[PDB]
Amino acid sequence: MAKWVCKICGYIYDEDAGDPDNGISPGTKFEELPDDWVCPICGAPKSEFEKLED
Ligand SMILES: [Fe+3]
Repeated sequence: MAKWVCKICGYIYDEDAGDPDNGISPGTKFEELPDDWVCPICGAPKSEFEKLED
């Protein structure tokens, strides 16, 4: 699945991994993350992520 980078801190949201410690099971697409999910490292909103693809 896809990877998305936090443009602030460099954390990668990997859809295959999810973010279980913050309520997100593996295989959750970025677009399916709750509106108030934030970068687990720096707190940036979803607006500050970019999909890693061309
Ligand atoms: Fe971040």
